[PDB]
This record gives sequence, C-alpha cells and structure tokens, in this order.
Amino acid sequence: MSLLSDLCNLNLSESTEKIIAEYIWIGGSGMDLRSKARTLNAPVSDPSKLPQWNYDGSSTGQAPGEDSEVILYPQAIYKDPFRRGNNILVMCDAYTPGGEPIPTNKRFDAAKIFSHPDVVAEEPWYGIEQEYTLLQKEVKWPIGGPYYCGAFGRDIVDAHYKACLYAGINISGINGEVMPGQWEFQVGPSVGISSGDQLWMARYILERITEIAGVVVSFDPKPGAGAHTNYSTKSMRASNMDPYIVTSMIANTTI
Amino acid sequence: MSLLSDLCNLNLSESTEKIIAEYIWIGGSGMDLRSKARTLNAPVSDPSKLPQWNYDGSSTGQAPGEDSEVILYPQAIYKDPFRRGNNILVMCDAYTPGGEPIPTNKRFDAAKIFSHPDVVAEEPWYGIEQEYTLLQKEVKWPIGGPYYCGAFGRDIVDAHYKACLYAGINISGINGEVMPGQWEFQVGPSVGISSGDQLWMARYILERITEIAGVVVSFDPKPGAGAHTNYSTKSMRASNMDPYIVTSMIANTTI
Amino acid sequence: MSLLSDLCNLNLSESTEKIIAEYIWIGGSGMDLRSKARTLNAPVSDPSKLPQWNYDGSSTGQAPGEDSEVILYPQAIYKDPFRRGNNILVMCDAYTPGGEPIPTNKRFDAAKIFSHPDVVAEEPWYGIEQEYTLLQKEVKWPIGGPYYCGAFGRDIVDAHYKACLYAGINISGINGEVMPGQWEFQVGPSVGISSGDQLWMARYILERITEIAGVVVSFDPKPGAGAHTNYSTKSMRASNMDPYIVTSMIANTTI
Amino acid sequence: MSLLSDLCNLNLSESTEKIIAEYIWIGGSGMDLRSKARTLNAPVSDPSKLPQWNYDGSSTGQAPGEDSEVILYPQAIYKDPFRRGNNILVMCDAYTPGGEPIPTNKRFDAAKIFSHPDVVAEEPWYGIEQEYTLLQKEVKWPIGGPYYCGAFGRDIVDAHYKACLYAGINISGINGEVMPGQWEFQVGPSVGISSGDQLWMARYILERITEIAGVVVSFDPKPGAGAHTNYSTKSMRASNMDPYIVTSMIANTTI
Amino acid sequence: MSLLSDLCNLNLSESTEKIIAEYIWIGGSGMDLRSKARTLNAPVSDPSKLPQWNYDGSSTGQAPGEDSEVILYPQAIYKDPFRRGNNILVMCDAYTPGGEPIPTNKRFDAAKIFSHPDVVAEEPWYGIEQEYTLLQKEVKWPIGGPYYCGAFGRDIVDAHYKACLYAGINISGINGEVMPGQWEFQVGPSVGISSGDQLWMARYILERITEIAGVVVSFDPKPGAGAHTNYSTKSMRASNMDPYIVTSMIANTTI
Repeated sequence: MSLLSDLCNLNLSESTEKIIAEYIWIGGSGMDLRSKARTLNAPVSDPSKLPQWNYDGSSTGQAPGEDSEVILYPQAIYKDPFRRGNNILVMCDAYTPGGEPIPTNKRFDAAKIFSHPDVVAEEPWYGIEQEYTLLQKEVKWPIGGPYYCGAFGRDIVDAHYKACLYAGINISGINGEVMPGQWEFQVGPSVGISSGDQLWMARYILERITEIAGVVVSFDPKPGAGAHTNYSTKSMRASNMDPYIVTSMIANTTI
Repeated sequence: MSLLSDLCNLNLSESTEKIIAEYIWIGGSGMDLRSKARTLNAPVSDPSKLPQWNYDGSSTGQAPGEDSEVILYPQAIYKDPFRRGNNILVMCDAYTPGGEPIPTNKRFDAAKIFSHPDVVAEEPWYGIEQEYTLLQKEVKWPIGGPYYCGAFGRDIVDAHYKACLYAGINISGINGEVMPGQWEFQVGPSVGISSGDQLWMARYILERITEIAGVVVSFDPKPGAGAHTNYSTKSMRASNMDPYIVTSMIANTTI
Repeated sequence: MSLLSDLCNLNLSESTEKIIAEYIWIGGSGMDLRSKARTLNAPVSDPSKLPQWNYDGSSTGQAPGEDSEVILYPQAIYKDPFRRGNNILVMCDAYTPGGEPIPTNKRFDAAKIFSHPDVVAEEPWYGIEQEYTLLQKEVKWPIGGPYYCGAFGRDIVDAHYKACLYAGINISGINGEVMPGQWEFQVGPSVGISSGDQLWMARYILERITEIAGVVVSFDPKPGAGAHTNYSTKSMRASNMDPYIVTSMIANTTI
Repeated sequence: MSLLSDLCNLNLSESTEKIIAEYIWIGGSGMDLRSKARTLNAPVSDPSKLPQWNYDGSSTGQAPGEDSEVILYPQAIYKDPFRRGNNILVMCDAYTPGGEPIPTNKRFDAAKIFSHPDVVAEEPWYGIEQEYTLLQKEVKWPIGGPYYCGAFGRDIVDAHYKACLYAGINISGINGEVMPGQWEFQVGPSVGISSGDQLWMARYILERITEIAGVVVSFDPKPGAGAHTNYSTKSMRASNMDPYIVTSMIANTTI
Repeated sequence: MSLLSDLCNLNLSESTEKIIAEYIWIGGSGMDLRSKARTLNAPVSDPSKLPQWNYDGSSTGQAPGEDSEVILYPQAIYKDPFRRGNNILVMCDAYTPGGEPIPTNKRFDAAKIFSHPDVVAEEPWYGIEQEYTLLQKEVKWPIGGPYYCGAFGRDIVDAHYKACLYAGINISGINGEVMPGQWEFQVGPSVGISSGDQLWMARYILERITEIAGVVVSFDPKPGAGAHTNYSTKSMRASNMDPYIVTSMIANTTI
C-alpha cells in the first residue's frame, strides 16, 4: 500500500546510461505551465548540443488550429529536485515554427533587450522579489503579527528552499509574513533574462512540491502576493506578471 | 504492524547464489498476461543457455483441455523492477508441443518475417506509440483540455518510467494529455520483434506498478486511444493490438 | 508512535558476541509447531556441537502429564529470516526420556530408513510440491479460473520466497494458481529426511511471515490443495501430511 | 508524525563530545523505578570515576520530608536501548545522606552478604527465572496450548531481547507460555548482587519498550507469574519480589 | 504525504557551496520569537564577517509605525537540528537604527555588566535552571506524585536533548517532575551573556521541535515553570523572564 516510494529513487549509474529530461514551456494562458519528458544520452553541461523538439500547441492553447506544431529550443540546463541523480530540467520557450516568437513568447524581446550594447555592456543584475501563498486543495485556504517570520506547513517552504539550493538556481533568502501562509524568497543579483528563467523555474518547482505535499499555491495579486524588481548596474556595482517584461523594461527605460 | 517491506528486499550475495526468474507468456484473450516464477543457478546473459519450462494450458485457456502442456522457450533476459538484486525476467512465447506455434502465439510469424533475408538486411526500427489510461480500483474511472501536461497521479507514471529505465527497455518519454489520468510514451528505434518484446514487457511492468499502487489500467481504446507505427530503415535512414503484427505487417508490405 | 524496527534490526558484532538460537519442534497435532529461543556463545555450522534442551510435554500436548520432560536434539543450522544477523533456526525432535522416540515423532524411523544401505545406495533426491491458501483475520477466506498466474497479496508470497532463499531452504519456484489466494511452491533436489526438514522449516517460515504481516493461513486441503512426490534416483537418472511418511514410504517400498 | 526519529537517532561524535547518562533507582513502592538524566564529558567503563548526585526524595516517596536529599552512587556501566551510540545507564541505589541506607534500599545488605569471605569464595551464580505479561496500555489484556512457546506481540519480546543484548545483561534465552501475552526469560551465570542488578535493568528496559510500543506490563503474582532461584557455586560446580532478597537469603542460609 | 522526508534533507556538498542561515531576534511582546533566513557563500565560525540585516518593526511590534526599520547584527555561531548539514543559526538582537538600543533590547546592559572590569575579571558562570511544560497542540493539556521521573511524550524531550547536544549548547542533564508533562534542563557553567543567549536559543529549538511534533508548549509561570541562576565564579570556583536580567543583576549586586 506504499506510495511506490521504494521505486522513484533508483540509481541509474548501475543499470543503464540514459538520463530522463523534461521540457518546460510557458502555457497559452500566460500563467499556465505544462511539461512532458524525454530520455537522453551521455550527460553534457552545454545547452547548445541538446536536440530541439516540438509539441501540439493548439492542445496547450498558444498555437492556431492548423499550426499546432510549435518548435522549442534548449537554452537552460540545471538539475532535478524530484527525480534526483543526473536528471535535468530545461527551460524551453514557445515559438511559432520558422524562428519567429509565438504570440505569448515574451522571451526573444527580452533576449534582444539584454543583448543590446547599452545593456550587455552593463550588468543588469535584477534581484527581483517574488512572494506567494500556500493554501490547500481541500479547503484552498491557509493552514490554521507573530506569523511574520514565525508555522503553517513550514516543511513545504524548507523543502522548496533546499530543492532550489540543490538545483543550482540563484536563490538568496526566505521570509515569512503576517498574512497566514505567506512567504517570499530572493534570487539576488542575476541577469534579467536569467532572472526571468529562475523565477519561472522556481514557480514550477513550488507547484510540483505543493502538489506532492497535498496543497496548491495561488500565484495571484491577492490570494498580498506580488513582484518587485531591484536593479544593479556596472556603474552601481503581481505574483503572475512576466518577469522578463519588468526586467527588460527597466533596462530599456533606464538605459 | 504491517511493515514487511524490510523483507522482499534482502541481499542475495550474502546468503546463497539462487536467483529468481519469472516466466511471462501471453494469455488466451491476447491481452491478458500470466506468469509464475522458478529458481535458477548462476547469473548469465545468454538466452540460449536458459532451460525450458511449461505450464497447464487449459487452465490459462489458450490450449486444448487434454493438451494442457505448453512448452515455452527463453528469448528475453532483463532485470526486474519489483525484486531488484540480480533477478531477471523472461518473455516466453506459447507453443503447441513439438515446436509448432500455439493458435494465439503470433511470435513465429513475426520472427520469420524479421528473419527473412530482405527484412533482416533492411534492419528496420519501430518507435511504436502506446496509449492507456490509469483509472482506479474503487471507482475504475480516470485519475483526476487543460490536463495536457498540466498533474495528480503522476507518481505512478514516474515510477513506471524509472523502472523501465532500470530494466533493459528502450523507452523515450511520457506525454500527459488532455484526457484525465491518460498518459503515453514512445518506445523508439527498436528492431521489430524486439519492439514487440519491449512493448509487452512494459505493459506487464506497468500492470504490476498499478496493482502495487492500488489502481487498475484499461488499455482498451475506449474504456480516444489507438496505436501508430514508425518506420525507419537503412534504405531511408487500437491501443491493445499485438506489436508484432503491426511492426511486421509494415515490414512485410513495404519490404 | 510505533517505530520499533530500529531495535528489531540491530547489529550484534558492534555490541556483543552472543547469538540467539530458536528451537523448533513438531507439536502435538502433527501440524502445529511450538518454539522459543535460547542464547549461545559463538557461531558454528556443526549441529553436533549444539547443546540439548527439554520442555514441558504435557503443556504442549504430546507427552504424559507427569512425564512432561521431553528432550530435543539439534538438527538444523540455517539462518533466521525474521531477525537476520547471525541468528539461527534449529530443528528439534520430540522424544520420550531415554533416547526413545515420542509417539508423534516420525523422525527416527525416517532417519533409519534413509540410512539403510539400500536407500543410501540409490540416492533418494526428493522434489516435493506443497500447496496452501491465504486467508485473512476478519474473513478467513481468500483475498478478493483466470487467477492462474494472474494478484492476491503477492507481497506475502514474494517475502516468503526471498526469505526461503535467504534461510538456506532449497526451494525451486512459486506458482500462482486458479483458486483465489491459493499458491504453491516446489522444493526440488533434497535428500529424503532433508526434504522433510526443508518442508517443515518452510511451513514455519511461512507461518511467521503471515503473523508478521498480519495474515492467516490454512495448509489443510479444504479449509483442492494437495501434495505429490518425486523420486530422483541414481539408478535411472494431502497438503497437511508428514513429509517423512510420504518421502520414506516410496523410499522403503521402491528401494 | 514522520519526523522526530531522525533527531532521536543523531550521531553524537559528529557535533560534540558530551555523552548523556541516566540515573535509575528503586522507587518508594519497591517495584517502581524513576529516572532523570545528566550529561558527561568523556566515555568511561569504570564506575569508580562517575560523580555522585542526589535528588528530592520526598517527591519520590522514599525519604523523609526534611531529608528529601538522597545521594546516589555510580554502580553500573551499560548501554541504552532508545538512545544508542555512547549513551550509558547506571543502576544507582537510594541512600540517606551520611552512608546510611534508606529503609527501601535492600542493596547494601546484599552487598555485605556477597562480600562475606565464605560467599565470595563460593562465587555463587544465579540464573534467576523472571516471568511477566505484555497486555496493552488501556484495556490491560493480552495483546492480539499452542501459546506455550508459540503470536501475541512477539515483536515486543524480540525487541526486548535484542535491546538486552547491548553489551550488558547476561540474558540466556526467552520463553513463552500458555497464558496469553505471558513470557519469560532466563539469565546466565550472574554473580550474586549482579543478578539483582540485571533483573532490575531488564525490568526497566521492558517497561520503556512497552510504553514506547503501546502496551503496559503488569508484574503481579497472578496476571501465574513468579520466580525461582538457582544456585551454583564452585563447590557444587514471586514476579515482583526484590531479587536481592532471594539471591542473598539462599547465599546466607546455605553459605 | 509519504514524501517530503527525502526532501528537507538533501545533501548540499554535492550540488552547491551555498549554505542557508536563519536570523532569530527577540520579539516585541518579550516572549514572541520570530525569524527569517538567507543564504551565504562559505562556512565560517567567526561572528564578525556575516552581513547586516533589518526588518519591519511596525509589523512585528517593536519599532514605531513610521521608522519601522530594526537593524540587526550577527553574534552567534551554532548549528541547526531541523535541517542539519552546514546550516547555522544566529541569535541577533533588536535595535533602533543607529546602534541605539530598542526599548525591548536588554542586551547592552548585560553586555556592559559582564564586560565591566571587575566582573570580566571574575567572569562568572551561570547555570540557569529553566523549566517548562509540554501540554498539547489541540487541547493544550497533557496527553496523560509518582510522575517525578517514574511518560507524556518523552520522545519530544529526548529529541530536544539530542538537538541541543548537536547545536553546541552547553547543556547539562534533564529532569522530570510530578507535574504532568513538566521537565527542565540545566546549562551549567556559561559565561554571562552566553547564558542568556543559550537559554533563548534553546527555547527556540524546543518551540520548533514541539510545533513539528504536533504539540504546543506554554512558557508560562504556572502551566510551576520558572528560572533560577547559579553563581559559579572564580572567586569561589518565571518561564518567560529575561535571562540577561537575572544573570546580570546578580553580577551587578554581588560585584
């Protein structure tokens, strides 16, 4: 009657060489996030050598009826916090076939903004601040002053923090809040496009951890959960809003 | 009081040398599968050295009442997910006595098709796609549009994926879809009769996963579901149907 | 809580040199087995060096009330698949005071039969098949035709099989059957009195695994189940009956 | 909760050098025991170096109101069941300050009896038989003919045996009886005052194991549970009564 | 639910060098205790290189509504029993901005008292005597004369002891009491301000252990529970009262 926990943790270096990999892309609605997996071969740490892939976009909800096929590309390579070992999560972005951004991409524009000379000569360290809430599934409300930096499912938050440490993303620090079940973590001085990458990946990791643990987070402005973006520069040195938009617009407007 | 999982997991290289082996043969209905186990002496990787063994055919149903004796042969030798250690599994095929195929064999015809000089020189690969739904025991209804890679019940599929990786199966990747609880995976470039072997072994492994967990899988097309074929060859390079037939009929017709 | 298995699964080489040893003898009805444990000093594989012991025969129910003293001899040197380590299980033979066999012994007669020059001349290897059923506490009925090699508490059976492999009993393979809950396993190569030894040890091990996992069994044919004998001789090379009677009558009559 | 067991099982030498030690003494009723803990600095096996300590005797009930102070001396150096590692237990005895034994001590008289030249030259060994019952917490009835060396909470007995084998109590075999829940165990060639020391230690370990598991023992003459003295000197070679009395009266009267 | 224990416990040296660190400060009410965390780069045992910090005083209840900033400093070097690894805890203290004491600071007074030339030459050791109670999470009453160490969740106390041993606290021994669920532990020789710091951090450790266990403690004078200090100086060498006050008032009055 065990929840298969004897499995799901097998060592792979003793049986085979193939390593699983999952492809995560932004969904059609702008906040939905969906993924499916494929095997791979001998591990490498260079995203350029990973093969491309596609999927059915109209089924997700970001591609037309006839042009469901929308290609994705590999650019970010990290570790896996739910199937340990050498398994890898890769943050792929949605594209209408032919190289042009999909209508709901908002990734190529950020790439060109942060690759523009006035920005790439600088170091747009965007320590964006993200905060959320952990309610439930059965009641969709938080468990149960002192709550700020306080005791409602702290194990979930500790698991998320340690999984983020393990994965390799740049996270800095967790913090509680007065409103029940509310926390926030800092990602520190990372590149704006990279900062959007880690924000999306960390939201996915949180969603998976909660669904494992028996709860669901609600990334909404009011469950208050929002976003604030700090800016660091070479000269200096909403809970569902797109991180690339806020990070890129600061780089575009300020520079 | 019910903790016996300390058993079922004992190391073998410290007490004895015997290694279990379970014989897997296709049942009478063509989709039902039966199996029983027997010891061995020493580890080996050559299927030709394994001894033969039989069973009572009329009890299973695919043999006559008086001719219940159904000789089986060893062809497949791969590890076991649910007993670990150094155990093996074999995908034996049903045969009438004297080397003649049983009425529900569908193994010798595909073997001779893929051993035909034209086909064997062709060396074709078949990434057969298989679709199914994991329903339940207590309700026998799917676990759970937006469901396409969107959630609950993923752990059974993760366990099955990792068990297939642990075994010798060549699997590719799970694709959650719109139908609740319904998932899917591709096999990949496997050589015909081999592709049928891995499809049957993977179906058995998933059946044991589900009966361990507490769910029941109905592979039938409409409990929709179907089967497709992939044809890659050196010249150019129903969800419950026999993999040998589809991979060989395209081998026979095209070649 | 209820976590006691940390103590149950301790190691002794880090603390002491004393090793437990459990003494098993045939009960009064001819099918019940009573036993307790006695400590020792150093491990050994020679049954002739073990100490002797005696119990209260009248309390058990196979000796006179006043002459309850029933000496027991050591026969078996095999490991314990419930406490592991260097723990051992030892056979015992009920005897009347003075070296004469107890009325319900049926062990010395088989010993002298298989020690006869004729029987030892034609080496009596005995493969014995034994059949049982899995009942339950609340119903005392099988868990839950097609059931032949199909699962009703397969974990109990896998545990028993692996424990038997660990504990030195020469078992050859389990075989699920048509009757719900009903299974059966073959013994294989075993020399007569030895065959009775492994049959009795395997029955005791199954009983203890059923009590550990919390489940009840009935080895009787109809709580139909039965047993057969095989005679592998050098010359040409009831589910609850005493193995010694069965394995020796064919040895005596044929040889 | 699934946690609290990793904490209880933390290794000691990884962080600090301090080792806990608990002080167990005979309570007011003569059968009850009381224990609280102190730290230490370095491991040692010589009882002559452990520091003295006292307590409040009026609260316990074996000291006068004004002279609640009751010094306790270090007696035994043996390990701990539930805090394994380098934790040790000491069997301290009650004493009115100034060297005068408490009326409920009954330990100094046995010391002087076994320290008398005739007895100490006799070297008397006492394999005392102790029998108890494992019923339950609340109902206080047995947990869960054939019962004599039988299936009523056997795990408790196995745990108690394996804990008693922690480099210490010279237990020499466990035993069951017809009375449900009833059990008993025997000690080896214990030297006089030791026999009482190990009997009290084993009773305390059994008490804590039962309270952890979920049962309560009831050491009463009629749960019938009693005791028997055994005498064996160099010349010749009640379930709740004080062991020191019985092991010394046979020492004093015979020698 | 069976998962998350593989989580919350991942190894860090395998993936990233970053180590989490949590900042605990005294709350506004005088007994509330709240904390947030942020990562670092490399381990160190020198409490002079860690970064600075601040938080929301008005939300917590310490600083005015407008000037809510409450600056904090690092001074403690310890470890975490709830996350293990190289994780550390620091006992920061509340200030008004600019280095001036906050109204509920009670740090500079004790620091100057113990660092006063006469006292620091004396360097008095304070074995504070702290006692508390473990009632319940839901009903806040114990789960259950003879109760004086003669149990109500002893596992919690054992866990707290071993956690305090791991965390580097100079603790010396535990004690029960007749009061239901009432315990206490001694810290023994500790240098002045370190006594108060260690009392506060041990209370925090116990608070998190009890909230993990599903049980709430009450640090109130009568659940009774108090605090008492010792004066073990080289010259002779309630449950919520501030340890610094009691340890420094005796330092100031006597010296």
